[PDB]
Formats: sequence, C-alpha cells, structure tokens
Amino acid sequence: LSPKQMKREILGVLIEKSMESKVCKIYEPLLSINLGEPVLHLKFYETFLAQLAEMAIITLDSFTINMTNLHNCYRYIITRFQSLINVQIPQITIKYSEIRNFCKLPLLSKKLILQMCKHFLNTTHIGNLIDWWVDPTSEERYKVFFTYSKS
Amino acid sequence: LSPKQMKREILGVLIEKSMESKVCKIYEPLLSINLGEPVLHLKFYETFLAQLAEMAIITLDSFTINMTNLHNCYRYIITRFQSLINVQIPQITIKYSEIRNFCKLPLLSKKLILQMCKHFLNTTHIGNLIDWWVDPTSEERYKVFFTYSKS
Amino acid sequence: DLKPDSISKAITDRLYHISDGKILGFIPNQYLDPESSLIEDDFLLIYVYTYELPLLSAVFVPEYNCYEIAITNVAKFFSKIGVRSYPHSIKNSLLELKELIDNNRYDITIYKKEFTIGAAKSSKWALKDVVLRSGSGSDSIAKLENQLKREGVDKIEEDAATRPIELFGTRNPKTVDIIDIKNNVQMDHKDIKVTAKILSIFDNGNNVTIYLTRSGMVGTQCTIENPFEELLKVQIWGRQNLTLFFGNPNYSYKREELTACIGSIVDFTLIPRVLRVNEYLYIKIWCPIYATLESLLIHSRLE
Amino acid sequence: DLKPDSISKAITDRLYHISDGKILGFIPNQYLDPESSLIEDDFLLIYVYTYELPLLSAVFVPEYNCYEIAITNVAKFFSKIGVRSYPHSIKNSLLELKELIDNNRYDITIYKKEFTIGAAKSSKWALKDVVLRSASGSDSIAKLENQLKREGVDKIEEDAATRPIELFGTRNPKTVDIIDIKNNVQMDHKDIKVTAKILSIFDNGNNVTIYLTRSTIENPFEELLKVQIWGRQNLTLFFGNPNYSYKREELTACIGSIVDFTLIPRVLRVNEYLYIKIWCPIYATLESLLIHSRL
Repeated sequence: LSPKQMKREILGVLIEKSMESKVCKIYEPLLSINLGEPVLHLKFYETFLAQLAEMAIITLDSFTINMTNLHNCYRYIITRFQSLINVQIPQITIKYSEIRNFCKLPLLSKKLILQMCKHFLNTTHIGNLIDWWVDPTSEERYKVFFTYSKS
Repeated sequence: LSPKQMKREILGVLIEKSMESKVCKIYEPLLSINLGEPVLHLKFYETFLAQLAEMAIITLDSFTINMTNLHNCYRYIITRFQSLINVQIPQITIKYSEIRNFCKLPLLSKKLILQMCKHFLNTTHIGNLIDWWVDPTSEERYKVFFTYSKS
Repeated sequence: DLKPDSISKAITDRLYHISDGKILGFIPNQYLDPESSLIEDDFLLIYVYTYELPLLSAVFVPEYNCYEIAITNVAKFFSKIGVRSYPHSIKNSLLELKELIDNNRYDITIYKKEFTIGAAKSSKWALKDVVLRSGSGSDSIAKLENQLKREGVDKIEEDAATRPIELFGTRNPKTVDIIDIKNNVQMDHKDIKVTAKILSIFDNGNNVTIYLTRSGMVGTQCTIENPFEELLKVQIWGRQNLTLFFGNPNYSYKREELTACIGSIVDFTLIPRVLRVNEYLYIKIWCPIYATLESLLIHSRLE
Repeated sequence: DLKPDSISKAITDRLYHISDGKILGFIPNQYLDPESSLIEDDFLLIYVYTYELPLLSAVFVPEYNCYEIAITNVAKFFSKIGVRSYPHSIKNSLLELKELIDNNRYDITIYKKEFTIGAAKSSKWALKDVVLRSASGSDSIAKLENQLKREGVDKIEEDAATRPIELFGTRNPKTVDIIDIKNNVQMDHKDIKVTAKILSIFDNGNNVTIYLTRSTIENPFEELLKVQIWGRQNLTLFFGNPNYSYKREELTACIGSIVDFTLIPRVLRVNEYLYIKIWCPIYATLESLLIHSRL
C-alpha cells in the first residue's frame, strides 16, 4: 500500500463516483477503501485532494467534493476512447492540449491525464479490447496502443 | 453643442432607451439627436461609447449597444431615489459602493454615478421635488439634498 | 441617520423613532410553524419597512431595507397594538395581528439591546412602544402584494428555506468575505463560498442556526461592534435538511457536541433561501449546503 | 502526422494521403441550394472524416474532426468517383454523389494549395485523387446516423443557420481569440466576441461570407476565421433591403477595417443526417460596416 498507489486508489474511486453524481462527501472515498483514527494519515488524504483542486479537476468544502470538472473530463475520455475501440484502431497519438482545451482545464498535468485514460482502459467492458499500452512520448503528446481479441 | 453637452446628450438618450429596450443599434442614439449620411464626427461618438464600456455600464458591438447593465443600474436609481422623494427626505448620504455592489459594476466611476442620479432628478415627474443639490463629500460618499415646494 | 444597518452607531439606553412604519410580517407564524408554537418572550420577531427605504421585491433583507426587531414581552405588544384574544387562543391571536399589520401603519420606538451569542456580546433591535397611525396615497407594499396575488408566488417559493438543499451548479464559484455576503441583497441563485469561524450553533427546535464570524479573531471572548458587517447568520430548515444535518429523523444529538465545534474554521458553500413572514411577503436568508454535524465534529477534532 | 489542423506544417507540391476516409458530405448540396445551382471549379467543398478523429455527434467541425477539401476540377472528381449525370443534370449528379459517399470509403490524396482571399494569400487543402477501397468492419458514422434516424433532428435544427439570429443573452460576453473559437467545438449556446480585420466579404447568392484575420497567412487554422450569414431574414437585415441590393465597391470598402463581432454557433447540413458547425455574426449590417468603414 505505497503512497502513490494510494493516490491511484483514490483517483479511481473519485472517477467512478463522478459518473453517478457530481458531488460526494469528502471522506466517503476514504471510507470505501478502508472497509472494501490517526490525524497524520488523513492529512495526507487531504493534501492529495488539495493537489487535485490546485488543478481544478475538483473543488472542495469542509463537507463535500464537487466532481463536475472530473465528470466532464472523464466523459470526454469515454467518448474519445470508446470511439477508437469500436473501430479497433491499433494505435493513436494524442496531444495533452486536446483534453485540456475540450474541458477548459488547462492546469491538468500529464500524470493526471494518463491516469484517467489508464483507468478507463482498465474499466471499460464494451468492445473486444483485451490489452493496451501507453507511451508518454513527449511534453505535448502521448501514444496509446490497443489490442483486441476478435477482428 | 459642446464637449460636455454632447456627452450628457448621449448619456441621457442611452438612459431613456435602456428602459424601452435592453438592446439597440450603435447609431440609433446618434440619429435620434440629429434629425429629431455624411458626418465625420463619428470618432467622438464612438470614443464616448468605448469609454462607457471600459466601466461596463454598456457593452459594445460594432453593430449593437447592450444596455442591460445600464437598465439594471438606472432601475436601482429610480427605486432608491423615488423612495426618498415619496417621503420628502431632506438629505441622504450614499456610498458609491452601494450602487456598484448592487449592479455588479466595480468599475463604475464617481462621475457617471452622479451624472445618472442627476438625470433622474431632472426627469422625475412623481412627487413635489423642485430643487436638489449633490455634494461630492468624499471619494467613498456623496450627499444629496432635496427641496420641496409643499410639505 | 437611523437605518437598519446602523446599530453600530446607536447609543445604549436611548430610544429611536420609526415614523409611519409598515410591519411586513413576523416570525414565528402559521407558515413556518404549523400548530401554535408557544410564543416565548424575546422569541417573537417583527419586520418593519419604512418608505424611505428601497423596494426591490416581496423578498426583503434585514439590515438593508427592513428592520429586524425583537419583541421582549409578547403580551405587552399584543395589548398595545390591538390583539384581543391573547393568551386564550395562541393562533387566533396571530390572526388578529395579521389583520392589524396588514391594514395599519405604526409609529415604533426601538432601542439597542445587548445579547450574547455563545461567548461574544452583540446587539439587536428591540421594540419599546408601538402607536397607531392613519393617510391617502397609494401603498407601494400593497401594490406589490396585489401584483403577487395575481401572478403567484411560485418562483419565490422555489427558494423557500424548507426545500431540500442542493447546489445550483455555479461553474467555479469565488470565495467571499462576510461583508460581501451581507451586502448581497438580491436573490442571485448561485453558490457562494465563504471561510469563517463558528461562534455558536443553536437548535431552535424546527431550525438550526449557525453564527459565523471572521476567522482571524481571538477565541470568542469579545464584543461585536458592527453586527451587520461582522456577523453572518446561516440557517437550516426542513425535515429533509435537518435529518441530513444531524443524521437522525428524530433530530437526536448530545448537548456538548454543538458547543464543541465552537471556534472551528469551516469552508461553507452557501445559497440564498427565503423565509415567509406574511401572506405575500418574505425575507432573505442564507443556508449551508450539505452541512452535517458529523462532518463538523470530525473536522473539529482534527483542528 | 496529417491532421485537419496541420496545413501550416504542410509543404508545397507534396502529396498527402488520407487512408480509409469517409466523405461526410459536400457544399453546396440539395439541402442548402435547391435548384440546379451550377457548380463552378474551386467552389465545391467536401468534408472528410477519418476514424482516428473525435466523434462527438452529428455536427462535425472543420479543422478539428474533419477535413475541408476543395475540389479543383469538378468534372474529374465526379468522373473518378463514379458520378454519371454530369454536367447534364446538377441535381442527379449530386444525388449520385450522395449514394457513392454514403456507401463507400476512399483513399484520398490532398495537397496544400495556395490561394488568394482579396489581397491576402493563404492555404487550403485541395483534392488530387480519390480511390475506392474494398469494403469490412463497423462504421461509426453509419451507427451515428442510424441513431439520428430514430431520435430528434429537431434539436439540431434549432441551430440551423437560416433560423433568424438573436442574441443568446450572455451577461458581459468575452472577447476571444480565433484559436479559442476553433477549439470551441461542441454546440455551446453563448454569446462570444472577436475583434478581427476584414479580408474580404463575398455575396454567394443565398449566403454572405466574411473572411476575418488576426495577424500571406502562414497558419489559416490559427489566423483565419470564416463567418457566414444564411436565410431570408438574416440576409435582408444585413443588406437593409429584401433584394440583397448593394453597389459593387461597398463590399470592397469594408476590406481592412478592424470590426468587433458577436458570434453564435450555427449548423449547416452537408448530408441527410450530418452537419458542420459554422459561426455567424449577430445583427450585422452592411450599413454599419460601411459607416464604420469611412472612419
């Protein structure tokens, strides 16, 4: 349970939540990890929420997380990548600016965009996708390679 | 007729138009002055409109004058001052920020707020108002005195 | 100049004079308390308009275009103003009060009255005397409510305080100070963020009130010199909202849990709501979105 | 990579290959120009989708998720793609063109063709050759219009270009760059502004076109914006008379002046169930441009 795999676990929980509703309680994601307390620990959890809020993918009360920007960012990733899967395109080169400009979230980092795409590629059930690979090629571009079971 | 009078003339036309309609063609106000084709002093007119738009009391097109803010601002001036006239109050002190905050117009200047109020006091038909005086006491406040024919 | 926001400039133990006032309404009443909630002393509030003041709409704002005034003895006020069924019939007495304030204007006497919220001391208007008064010329308030009586109150009732609370969906709302909220005077319909320190938090039975103050002040042992500029009252009304706030349909809690979040600094998100004070007249209030006692209490023991 | 927005990186006299392309539609057509409007060279445009590109809805956006490609010789294009009624019958030619692009896919060869807009020189994609390719997997475009045949086109026609132009009513609309407009890619519904120099304005019979620049134009994607007016009421309001009358050099008189426009998005039908997004100026009149032009 390393620090950066805790961040993967939270970010994916927030993503799944953001398709159901645009809001959730601040600690509900921490609650769904620990059953599915030390003050030093959940400081780290709130330091991560602050870093995501610094990029405007979420905003924050003392009570709730607003995942509106996450919802519309992930909806574009669904739209974009489900389109490629149904045609069964072998590979695509993608500019990071494409996702920032479509969602108007220009402070989104490379790392965060790759994690959201990776999460979808692990999540989706529709299509014949069965393997994939992501290449962080450049400052402006990344590649995604697709593999399918049928033709 | 003069530098200041053309500005007062234009500002007054805009104020009466903005009760009638929240939108009008850029040269309707200029045409309602003159006849009521070749000119060449349009630069002064356009220059004046642009200065008002710096403060966003109007917003400007090459084809259209949007007077929504002017309407919402003069409407509050009617509500505020007509009330003071109804009860025949002798004087009031008004912070410029009150009009700014209400209409969401931080860039409104002293000069325009006073000009707009003076338009209402010269125009109103409701009440026994017959004279008035505006003291620009401070940068934050201005005082307005009212004089009535009857009590 | 006596104004609804001028209690900071009022001297203690001096009587101030309201000429030709319209008593817009009062709290509690039939609309906010079905069944006759026993009207205790100090806990009856009236809302008074004077025609010097700006008329925006049937939604009025205390400390802007109307006076929030406390009644310190219900039976004296009712006797003084013309109510004849008190206290044998609590609800038939409010019927007579609605009649009197709907058809008459009054000359009112009020004073600055000191009261404590938690550990701070602040001021509020309190009614001393009321005197009957009666003139020709049309009533701007009655004109307003005759218009409302024709077109309906459905758009204002969408902002009733008992409706379930949820975000309007404002794209990236800006954090704002307490001064700016109190100057927010219209029914904007948008989410407003504010960081503030909790002064106190009362359970008034059918509603919870959270008193908020500027976050950078020493503890709570002091005096609030300008309650209009310095003190924000955020409210919660309705089964749905109170059940959600406490976590219980029974509004169950333990006494020391409310006073435990005193002093904590909270990031609230607020929306404008509305409290009905007469047949066609209302007052603006503020409510916190998805605020819960549990999350306050958790948030407190970390800080 | 060859992309619909990459012409500024393209070299002259160099052929570029679009493998496995879907010709979405073309302008003019039976939906925008009833009657056999005689099609001239360079004034036939086609719109081409490749399946690598985003697929948002039935409204495609040139330079984003489709290529806008000029036809330099209609007769060769119709001959090579399989049209058989040209130039005898314009109507049946386009009907035959519709059946061929609806059913087949093509390898397409394009090149960066230099062309003038008034005095300025710019670039545009031009078609060189088209080659039918063998049929097969599924077709997202075909799936899209199958859904479109069930559901409501009515909502899209709410943004048809001929629908009379009104201000949406956005509070204090924001001035925006041409780049930002080109990245404005869904159908937003809000008033946005732009300040730009008029390169040229063309009367095209049933529409008026206004070429705008903020800057030879090296990057037409970033620096060129085409803006159009369609419809009886919209055009009547632009000219100030219902006959679309004007003097020759009144359109010329507007070249070179910086003009502030307020735009809203509208939609142009390029096939029975497919559209492209366009921009239209709000309450524009030749009058005010002309009066402003003298300043």
